[PDB]
Amino acid sequence: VFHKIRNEDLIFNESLGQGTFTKIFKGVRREVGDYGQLHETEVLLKVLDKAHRNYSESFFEAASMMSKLSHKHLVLNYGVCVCGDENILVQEFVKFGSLDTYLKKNKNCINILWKLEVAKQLAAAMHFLEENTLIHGNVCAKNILLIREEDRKTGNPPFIKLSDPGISITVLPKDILQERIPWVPPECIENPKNLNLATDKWSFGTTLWEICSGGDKPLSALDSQRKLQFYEDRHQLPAPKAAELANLINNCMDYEPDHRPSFRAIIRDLNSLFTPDLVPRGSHHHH
Ligand SMILES: Nc1nc(Nc2ccc3c(c2)CC[C@@H](N2CCCC2)CC3)nn1-c1cc2c(nn1)-c1ccccc1CCC2
Repeated sequence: VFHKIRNEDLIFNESLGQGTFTKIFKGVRREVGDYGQLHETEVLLKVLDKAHRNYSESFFEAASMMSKLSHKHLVLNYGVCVCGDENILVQEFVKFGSLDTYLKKNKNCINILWKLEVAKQLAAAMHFLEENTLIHGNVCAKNILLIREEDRKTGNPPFIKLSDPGISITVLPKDILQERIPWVPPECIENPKNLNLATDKWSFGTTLWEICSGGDKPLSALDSQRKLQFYEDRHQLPAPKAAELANLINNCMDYEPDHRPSFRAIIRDLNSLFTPDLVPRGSHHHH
């Protein structure tokens, strides 16, 4: 049972963007808070598109996953609005918005440690889900939200959260799934109901690619037919210049689901990259 928030206690402000079958708005919620004090809080209002109301059950059940879990890297739910004929979730408003937009705007000022920190934080969230045997199913840079920017005055890192997964791929049309290549793994295009924990390891690889590519969208130049063919031909994404991160991307985007690495191993690989290696590559041989 979601906490029910009266529409009279919600003010809908600017559009903040859109997801699959959804639109998001910035809102203000009026509530009685701790100590009976009336407060106003910024909120995210996520509205299921009128043209997609048949997915309402999957829309709410996906958000309920994050009501049952509490973790510092997971977006908070506040409740649902009794907004008449509208299916509307009231969630935490993350100040700096989605990571894909942020990476694109700030691609000049983001260094490798920033990227490693964000990737390690996402891997920490995903290890928590893995340990709970829960499948997200929609890991992408758009669904990663930036709580706080890096503070170069102190060395403090950025801080991210992962959003709820939205409507499950298990109910989505094939045409939608094809457009979601290469986030949706190859085995889930024809049979999305076969998704498993290995699904999220593939998508994590794609998301790490996004992080390393300044918010480019992989394979955006390929139409749906050519995206399908990319999987038929067993291609990998183009390597970022950071070779060790290219290796991790590709290890996660293994066409064999059972060979994709655990999130514990992913975290280990990321952690190792924080320590500089000043020995020239290939020094085991003398010329
Ligand atoms: N929680 C949650 N806060 C937020 N803040 C947010 C979103 C957009 C902006 C801002 C904040 C302000 C910053 C602005 N910049 C621009 C440059 C300077 C300032 C950018 C605008 N966005 N956001 C969320 C976002 C999504 C899903 N969920 N939440 C989502 C999850 C699953 C399925 C579908 C969706 C819907 C779309 C993605």
